[PDB]
Amino acid sequence: DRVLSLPAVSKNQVLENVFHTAPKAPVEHLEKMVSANSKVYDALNLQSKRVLIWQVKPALF
Amino acid sequence: LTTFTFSGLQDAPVAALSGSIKLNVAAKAGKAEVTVAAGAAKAATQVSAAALRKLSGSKISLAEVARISVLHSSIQNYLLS
Repeated sequence: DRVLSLPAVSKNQVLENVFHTAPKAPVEHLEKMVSANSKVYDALNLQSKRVLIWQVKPALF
Repeated sequence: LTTFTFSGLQDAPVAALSGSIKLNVAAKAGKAEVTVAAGAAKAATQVSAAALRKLSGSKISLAEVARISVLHSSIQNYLLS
């Protein structure tokens, strides 16, 4: 019964109770907010190719 | 607008109200000495009292150039706001 003096918590259980969640990378915030502020740039700049300012306040020719 | 307008060089603006563009006129007995400047440019032309009455002869008649409609752009503008 040598096995009953070893720690009963396996190395698997340590590795799954210590690294429980896959941690958030810091570049995920950058790439997500950049891919959404590209849409903020596209709609709302006055130099984008697809501005909303002519679909919203049309013109007066 | 109507086909006949009765405005011009009688109780006209004799001065500008901003700081961005300078207007001064000399309303004489017949004509006006209008000289204007807006930043880097100068403009000094001569208008008569009957020169502004000819101005409303053909109307400008502005109109919205919309992507779909003026109605649709107003609803889209409210959705954007």
